[PDB]
Amino acid sequence: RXIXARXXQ
Amino acid sequence: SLALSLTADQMVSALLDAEPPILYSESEASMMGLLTNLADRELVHMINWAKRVPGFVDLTLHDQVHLLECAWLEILMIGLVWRSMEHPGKLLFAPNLLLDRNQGKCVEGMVEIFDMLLATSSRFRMMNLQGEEFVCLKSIILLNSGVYTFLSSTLKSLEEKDHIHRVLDKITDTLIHLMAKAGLTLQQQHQRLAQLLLILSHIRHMSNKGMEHLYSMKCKNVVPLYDLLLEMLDAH
Ligand SMILES: C[C@]12CC[C@@H]3c4ccc(O)cc4CC[C@H]3[C@@H]1CC[C@@H]2O
Repeated sequence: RXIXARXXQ
Repeated sequence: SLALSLTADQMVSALLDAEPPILYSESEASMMGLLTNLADRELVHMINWAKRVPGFVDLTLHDQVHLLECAWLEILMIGLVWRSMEHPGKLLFAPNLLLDRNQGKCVEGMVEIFDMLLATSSRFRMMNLQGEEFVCLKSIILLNSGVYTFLSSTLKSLEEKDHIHRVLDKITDTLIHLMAKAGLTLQQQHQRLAQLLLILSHIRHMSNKGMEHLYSMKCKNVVPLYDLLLEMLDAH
């Protein structure tokens, strides 16, 4: 459920 | 909506400003260990470049993510191949890493992918792609890969779907505007637009073999555990 999700935001 | 007013100049500028920086790099395990590490590392400036692509943040946190999981390998190679373009016979993965055809055969089934990568660089070269053209293509690719694998059941992802086409259409004008600059007939112009756009599809094909290959090397536990890269895999 994320890094992709946190960097993109 | 901001994405749709900017012009072929106004546009080709932001696609330029967003450009990621040339990332330097650092047995079959090791070879793959190597491109994985660059691949993982590029895979962050890719995200960052995606956001500053007009129309993207306009997209949805969920659609943003899905375009990226769809297109990530495609953008790596469109970029790979472009970097590789003035290096006939070679894939300029980084500056400090100029891999060659035969170096692709340090990995199982890898050479062939390389072989595809290289031919597009050839194409792009002999066709003489320009950065502006490329930034264009790259965004197109980001926008069109995951476009027709959405969850088109929510009328909010049916806004989203037709948005992308509008953008995508704008982008193609941009390209057009661009090609008109060179001074080609309107034949040669859209003779071009068809030129690039096809290649993309060979890039989808390449991304696809590539995505299978990556997944297999995962299986053999021959790729490091680059958390981000790995999670790019685990959405296919
Ligand atoms: C995905 C692979 C590792 C990452 C490689 C890479 C790594 C960095 C980059 O800028 C482009 C590419 C395209 C080819 C990719 C490879 C094709 C098969 C392999 O799995």
